[PDB]
Amino acid sequence: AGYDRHITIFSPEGRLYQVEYAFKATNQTNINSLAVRGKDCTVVISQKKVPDKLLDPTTVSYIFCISRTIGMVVNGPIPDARNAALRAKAEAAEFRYKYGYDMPCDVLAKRMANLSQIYTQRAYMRPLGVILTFVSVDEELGPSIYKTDPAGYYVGYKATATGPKQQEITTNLENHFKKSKIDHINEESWEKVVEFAITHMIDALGTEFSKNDLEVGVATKDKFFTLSAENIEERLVAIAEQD
Amino acid sequence: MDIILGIRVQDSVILASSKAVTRGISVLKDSDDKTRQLSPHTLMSFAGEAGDTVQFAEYIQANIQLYSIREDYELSPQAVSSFVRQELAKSIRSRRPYQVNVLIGGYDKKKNKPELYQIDYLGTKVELPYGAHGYSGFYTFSLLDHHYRPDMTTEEGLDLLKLCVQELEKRMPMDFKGVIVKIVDKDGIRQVDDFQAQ
Amino acid sequence: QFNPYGDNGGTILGIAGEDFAVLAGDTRNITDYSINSRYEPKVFDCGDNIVMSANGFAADGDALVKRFKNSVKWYHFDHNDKKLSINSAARNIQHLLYGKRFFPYYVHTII
Amino acid sequence: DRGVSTFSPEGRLFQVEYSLEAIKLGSTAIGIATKEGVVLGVEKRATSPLLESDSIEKIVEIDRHIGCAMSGLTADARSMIEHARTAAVTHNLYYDEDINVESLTQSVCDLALRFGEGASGEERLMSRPFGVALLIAGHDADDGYQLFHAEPSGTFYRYNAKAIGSGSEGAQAELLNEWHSSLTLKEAELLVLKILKQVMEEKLDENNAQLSCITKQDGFKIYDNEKTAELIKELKEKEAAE
Amino acid sequence: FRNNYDGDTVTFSPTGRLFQVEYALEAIKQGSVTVGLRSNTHAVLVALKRNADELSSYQKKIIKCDEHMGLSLAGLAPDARVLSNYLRQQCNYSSLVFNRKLAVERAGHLLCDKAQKNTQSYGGRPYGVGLLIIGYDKSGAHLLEFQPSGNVTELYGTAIGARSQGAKTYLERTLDTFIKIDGNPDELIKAGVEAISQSLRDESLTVDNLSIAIVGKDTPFTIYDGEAVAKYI
Amino acid sequence: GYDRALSIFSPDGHIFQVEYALEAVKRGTCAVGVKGKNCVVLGCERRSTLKLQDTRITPSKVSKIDSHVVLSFSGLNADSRILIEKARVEAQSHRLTLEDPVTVEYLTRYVAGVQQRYTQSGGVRPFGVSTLIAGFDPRDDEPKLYQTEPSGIYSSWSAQTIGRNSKTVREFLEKNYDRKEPPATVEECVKLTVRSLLEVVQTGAKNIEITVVKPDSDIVALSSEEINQYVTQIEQEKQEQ
Amino acid sequence: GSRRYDSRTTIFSPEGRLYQVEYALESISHAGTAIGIMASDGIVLAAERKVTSTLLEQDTSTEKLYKLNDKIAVAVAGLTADAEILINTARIHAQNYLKTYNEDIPVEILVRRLSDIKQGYTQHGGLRPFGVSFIYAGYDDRYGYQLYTSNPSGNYTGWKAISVGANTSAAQTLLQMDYKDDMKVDDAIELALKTLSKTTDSSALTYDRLEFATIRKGANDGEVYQKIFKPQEIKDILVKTGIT
Amino acid sequence: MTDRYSFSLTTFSPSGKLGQIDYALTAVKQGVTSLGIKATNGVVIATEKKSSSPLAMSETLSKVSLLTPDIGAVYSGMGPDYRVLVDKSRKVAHTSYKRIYGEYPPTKLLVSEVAKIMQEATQSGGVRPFGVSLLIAGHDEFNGFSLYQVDPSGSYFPWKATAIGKGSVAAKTFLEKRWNDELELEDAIHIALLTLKESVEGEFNGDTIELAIIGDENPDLLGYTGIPTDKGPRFRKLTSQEINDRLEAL
Amino acid sequence: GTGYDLSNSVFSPDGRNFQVEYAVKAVENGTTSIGIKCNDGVVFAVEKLITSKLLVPQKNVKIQVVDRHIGCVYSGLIPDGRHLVNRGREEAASFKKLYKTPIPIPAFADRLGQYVQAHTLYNSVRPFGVSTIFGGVDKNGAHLYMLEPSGSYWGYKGAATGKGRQSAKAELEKLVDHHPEGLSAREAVKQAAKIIYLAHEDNKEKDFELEISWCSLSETNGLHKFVKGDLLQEAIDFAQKEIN
Repeated sequence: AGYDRHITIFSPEGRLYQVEYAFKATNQTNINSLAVRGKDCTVVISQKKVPDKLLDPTTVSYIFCISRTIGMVVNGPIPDARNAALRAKAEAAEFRYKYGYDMPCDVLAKRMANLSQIYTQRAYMRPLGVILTFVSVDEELGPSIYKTDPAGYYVGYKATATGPKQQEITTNLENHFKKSKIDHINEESWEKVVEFAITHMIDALGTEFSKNDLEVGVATKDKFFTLSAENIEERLVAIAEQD
Repeated sequence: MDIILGIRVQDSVILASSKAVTRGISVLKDSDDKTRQLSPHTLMSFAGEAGDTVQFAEYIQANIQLYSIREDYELSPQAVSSFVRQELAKSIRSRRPYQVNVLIGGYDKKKNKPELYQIDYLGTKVELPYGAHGYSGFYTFSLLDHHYRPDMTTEEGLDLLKLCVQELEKRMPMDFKGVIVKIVDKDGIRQVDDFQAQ
Repeated sequence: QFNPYGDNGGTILGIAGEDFAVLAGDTRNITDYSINSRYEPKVFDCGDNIVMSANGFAADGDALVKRFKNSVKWYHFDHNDKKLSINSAARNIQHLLYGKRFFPYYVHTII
Repeated sequence: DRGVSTFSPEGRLFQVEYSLEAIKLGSTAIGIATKEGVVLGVEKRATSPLLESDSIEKIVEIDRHIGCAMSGLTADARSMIEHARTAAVTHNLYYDEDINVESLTQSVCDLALRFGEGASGEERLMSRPFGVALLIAGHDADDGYQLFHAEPSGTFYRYNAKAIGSGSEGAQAELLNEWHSSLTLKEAELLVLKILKQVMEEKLDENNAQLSCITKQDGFKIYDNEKTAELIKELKEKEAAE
Repeated sequence: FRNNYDGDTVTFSPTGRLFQVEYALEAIKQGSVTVGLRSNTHAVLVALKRNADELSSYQKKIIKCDEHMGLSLAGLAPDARVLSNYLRQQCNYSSLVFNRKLAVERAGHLLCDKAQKNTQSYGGRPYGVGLLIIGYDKSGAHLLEFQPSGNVTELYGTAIGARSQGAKTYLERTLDTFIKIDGNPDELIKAGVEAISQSLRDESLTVDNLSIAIVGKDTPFTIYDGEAVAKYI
Repeated sequence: GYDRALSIFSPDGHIFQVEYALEAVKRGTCAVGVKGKNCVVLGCERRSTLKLQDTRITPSKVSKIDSHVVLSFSGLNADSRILIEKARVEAQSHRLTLEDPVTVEYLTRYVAGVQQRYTQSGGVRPFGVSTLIAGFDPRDDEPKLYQTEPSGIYSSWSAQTIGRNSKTVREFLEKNYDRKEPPATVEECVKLTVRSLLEVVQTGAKNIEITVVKPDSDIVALSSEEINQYVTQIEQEKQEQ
Repeated sequence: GSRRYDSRTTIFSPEGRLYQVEYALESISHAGTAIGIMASDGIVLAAERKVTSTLLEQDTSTEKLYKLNDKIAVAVAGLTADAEILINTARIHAQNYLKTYNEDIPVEILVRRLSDIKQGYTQHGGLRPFGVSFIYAGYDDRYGYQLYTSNPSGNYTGWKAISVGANTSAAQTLLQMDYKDDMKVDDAIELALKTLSKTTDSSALTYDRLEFATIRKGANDGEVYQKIFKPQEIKDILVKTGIT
Repeated sequence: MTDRYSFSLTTFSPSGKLGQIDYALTAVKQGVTSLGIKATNGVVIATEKKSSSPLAMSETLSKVSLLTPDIGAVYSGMGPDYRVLVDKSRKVAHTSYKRIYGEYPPTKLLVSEVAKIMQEATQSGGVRPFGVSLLIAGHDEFNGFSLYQVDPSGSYFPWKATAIGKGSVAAKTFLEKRWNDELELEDAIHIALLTLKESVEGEFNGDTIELAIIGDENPDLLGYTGIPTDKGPRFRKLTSQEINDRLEAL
Repeated sequence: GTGYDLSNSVFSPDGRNFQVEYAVKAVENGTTSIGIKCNDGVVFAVEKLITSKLLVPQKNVKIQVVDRHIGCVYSGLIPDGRHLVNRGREEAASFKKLYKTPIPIPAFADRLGQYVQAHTLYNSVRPFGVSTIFGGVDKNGAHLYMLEPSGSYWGYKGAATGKGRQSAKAELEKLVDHHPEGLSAREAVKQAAKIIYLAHEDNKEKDFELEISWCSLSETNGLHKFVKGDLLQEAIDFAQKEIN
């Protein structure tokens, strides 16, 4: 009887508690992230928290370069995050080898969503306690954000956020898009899109950031890259000369 | 190649099978029974490669006997021959095929008609009024094409065989040491003991 | 093509006396018309008062002697240190050899 | 539930311990070791007079120089006997000699712990331990007449005398007093028959008990009912005499 | 508490304990006492063998692994058989492939690793035996202690089994003496026999009761039983 | 894949799954076997929970394993088919390799071995079946009767019964079967079988079937009337007293 | 590990019954009733559709009566999907037999084999049994018309008349009451319908809530015909027997 | 490692229920309403695109999926479960049919295959039933137009019209009142659009509604010309614009 | 309800895997061990409790080399630690065989990461009862790492685990502040010795033995080596002096 909460079998209410608690695990790191689309770029911002002084801050990341074109940011504990990363890299490599073109952002999302679906149905595999946000400038769909969860759900976004204060960031962004009446940030240079993303991150979280409180990934035509501390400092300086 | 002959008359099937077993330079036996009773009304004669011959026969025998006990029923000659055919057709494409040719003679108690099936090691089956394997048919098929009638009695079929054996004993190069003859009719399978000087 | 066999030449000799036995062999090892060694022992003490030689293809010879030595070691382990009688060694050797019936050790062995 | 190879807090294997309780419920078996041979006797214990007593086979031959008696779930002994016969015959094929009784026993005891739901070591494919104990008796040139007690724990002890089954504690105390290093085979036969009579729930006769021995000269033989009947006449008379 | 976490080896208790492993360790303390000790030229095993009845044999406690290595057991005998057999193989593989006698230290590492697997997987159980390994190799005399937890430890002397703490205290106290007992085998055994008796209670150690093993410089691993140990009583 | 140990020991030394397998036998319709001087007779009862059956094609309770050996059973019907099949296969295999049909004891040892195996293999439950196996060894004319149970224990019986109310019918048989003087005739052996069955069935024309096995593969199952004649003669032995 | 979550589908109760079988039978007892009647000149299969709606396409619908062979058909009581698994393997077994022997499979042989599959799920493998009971209606040249039944236990028996599914106790009483050995198919068709009409958990027996099959030696051939009745054909036969 | 769950997770309870199947059906009840209606010259399937955020792009998530050029599917219950079944359904349509008879399977047989996949998840070791009900609409030469419902048990039934999910009972009723055997395809689209309005709470337009038809052949949607016998898929998704054009005459 | 802590891969209602957290308790129950990164390498050190005079000193070595350039030390269940290094050694062999170059330290860290993470994915295995500090020199410098029973790892400037982790972690924090210009290999060896003497206070009941190893571009030529003889004594002395 009581074991319908230990494995991924249905509860009388038609629920899967293990999947629900997996969602709970995604907020364990207490970090928020958000993603936006430029005219021809895609930006991902994520909080960076280095409590321990003993750590080497350069190895403390939750963003991943999946391929030359695809970036992934993870909300959830680092071990499950790296597990998902390794797999997605192996999948992106394999796809290229077998089909002769680069795996699209949405397709890799779907693939990872399907893998998570399996853990949802088979009892020996636990769900991973992670939400995965995939970003790129797809050669067909343009700037792309695709996000998967421990239920095996996935969908494309105009913009998105994930983490403890997800709802605050979401509404903030929604409010900008009702006003602008368009589905992206009308900006030619990724630098200004990064700046927009940080700005709205600040407004919704009510917090100021130094160069070491964030982590930025940018995806362009044919590259995905991460910004350095100094790259971010340059961004933070520019937003200040405006307020 | 052993002489394996079969003829189907009015009310029975008769099988004649050579008694010699020869290995290289020596005739080792002159009393070999190249035959297995598959069921009370079905008989199988066989010729071919040295070991495969009895191994395959005894294996088919085992299978039919098992079926008889499970179902408390005797399979028709047609059903038995199809089973045998499929077994040989499996064999031909396996790692080491059974190199065995068979004649199946049975009396179908349901229809009250005798039946003779010729099947080679490839699993080629045909139903015939008379049949042979190997070189035998090269001498006998023309005798039988001539003297055979569908309404012949058992006694008539035996005289026709005697003729076939005489032709084989005149024109064939190997001494096959006479034949054992068996009759399959409504009453079962019996062995003609008097063929050495009939 | 690859030929897994060679011939290291080499001759051995066993004579049984009333209360003793000898196993002798030459010490020459060869390949075609060359000498590989003028002193490569080919008769070995195997323990339990048993001497053995497997003459022919040296690589096969060495494996067999090696494998029978290890058989004596385990006989002791598995049967409370019992002495392996000569007749029991003989029978054991049969099985070692016959285990390679379809890829034989190319040796003539005397114990 | 709980794994079939689980330790108790006292450091014993549950399933093995419970297996011993099954042994306790079995028919009695006794062995005596002498310098003239080793006797093995058992209690047939038919569950009904309609059962044909001589079809109860609780003393079996393993090889000419080795026999054994069983107690507990006797159905479990069949594949143990089978392994035992194979081990002995195989040894003779490989070595042109008789297997040592100790070696044969160790081989049987090797089977014992090969149970589990997939234990990380080798392949133990057997769902539970055996529910039968074994008295293995025989002779070899090195170590003479021998008696072993082989348990489903995989351990085996050598005994001068030993009793297993329902009447074992009683029979063992009796064996403790009666055994000495100078019994004769005839004394040993009478002694087994006597002690069986004490612990048996029927009146011992040639039908409901069976004797057997192993001697270097004649090997292992099961005594037919006539011979045992006479030994019982003989024991009844030697006891009535005092 | 304890009731809920001792079901299998694959389960941690809330304090970080593995109860099945602890229970396996219990099987050892229920086992008869054995002692190991070494100088710089020899290593010795002394074992007290235990009977079932006055009619029974005293069950063997010392197993040879190679000409230069062997061990004494306390706990489940069959598990000693499994592990010593694995050790026989590893010693053997070393001789065949490399023409190298296997280092006692390395034998220790292999035993540790084999035992460890059985403490991390479902369906399996820990070993229920402690082992004292002695050997002479290219770095001299050695004594190791094996625990089914997978902990292997090199020592000058030690004891495991029922009332083992007696002999272990004696050995700790006698340390500076026996470690020098070089070139003299009989005295090393004497120091072992005097160690094991510090754990006696039920009974003296008799002829068919004592078991002694010795390995060293020019002495292959050999077992002494009966009349052969009589001169040490 | 599935290898859960289902037959395991409990603290009092019992294997409960084997023990409960016996309870399924106690629930099966009664079966009895008696041996004569020159025959063996097998009798089985038919249940009457549902009656509208076709008797022609309903699998009957006594099975031929070879032409000289027969098997009957109490317990789960489905479980018994598997044992019947394996026994039939072994019979043919034995003839094929040994060039001799099975002895009754050999066949019994085989079936019992199979049952034992299902008491100590992961992923399987024991057979809910106990068997009576009877017939004559090749070329022997000494009758043979054996019994097997879920544990894999087997033994031979002068007479034996299994299934529901076997306690009752065993009592009858224990004080009606004289080992000194087996029913020397086929007829009086069939009579003793029907008598022992009537202590339990309570009025059985269509509820009793009988099979007679004599040496050299002589096996025949009786009809209702041939049985009904035995029912008539037995009831009149009481009434004339 | 896994053991914790193992229901243990193939064990005996302390009383020697098989839990999952008993509970499977319990499931079947809620399925639309199916009835088979055997005559001298053929067999009748009648089954009640469990639950209906105006929008159920009965034209294309099949849920109780399946063709296995040309000579053998079944009626299903229980889980439809579980039954389809078994149906498909039964169809293959028939073709395997025909290929091997060049003769159509005797009815019992096919029934025994399906019962054996069922039996396996009862003794090994740790899986739930199929929640299905079959009525088999067939013809062969050994025994003629035959009627069999099999349930989750993997036991099978032959019948003159029988019902599976819901209300079998009530239905068996009625069949036993009106059945006679010298029955003709046409009478048997009537009996099958009458019985269902008195046992339905629904108001009145309409055509759109039935499936009907006959196996007859139709006297115009001197070969055996399987007829799976169309909706209009059930509608007609319903009128003639006086149920309109 | 190794999947050691080789036992069933769906078993019979003493009442004869299969719990996990019931529970799967309960999950299906929670799902957004979807429906199918059969016309004389077509079938229509429809559902609501319940957007989980207005930042999400609803178009990127298709609830209505092509299975073959003449067969489409829609669902209610767990979206991720559906998505994998659609993958296996497309594949099985090939491996078990197109690769054997060189043509796409008829609706009843593709349905039969899906039903098999779901039944297996009801019995196989170490899994839970699928938490979806499918509605599969299609055409084939010999059967014409046909609508099927597949449930977590693997049972399927042909419908003239039906609905599953949240407002199934209510919508099933409304279909009974409006369905006849003479409906044209447009008549059915209209009736579908009416039925779906009662189910949605918020916005009701061509961006929220996903609706597809199985109708006439679409030579314009083939991609090539030259084989006269290929005249074009019968499956067609209606565009956002196509929906709204009909909602005005509502 | 409860029972969430009885099985390995199971999420508690607060998104935690309790079985892993219980493993962490086994780690905290262990001896203390540390890692210090320096200007061109890494230094490893561990406490070795003298259970008895009978332990042969300098013999029961606990620090392990992987390949030729990687050091690994751990706290907790020692057998579990060994198991992890065995896998680490295979993982390095496999990388070198295919790519020729010896495995980069980050790359090595993830191999261990994924393997440890794998043992938190199923209920058929138990998580690792160790925290492992490891690192070495590669193409682009020195790297230090600590890996938790959950599979969590990060790069560290200094690292500590076991009974005296707090003391050690405190001392480590001091050096990072006072030496922003980057400790040397020589100094780190001394400092390491001190840190272990100062974490021994939280275990001061049983004497102990010190064990140091290091991997330094200038001092060891990038190869992992143990600190022995003269340089070991000097470091004990440096520590023993500042305990007073």
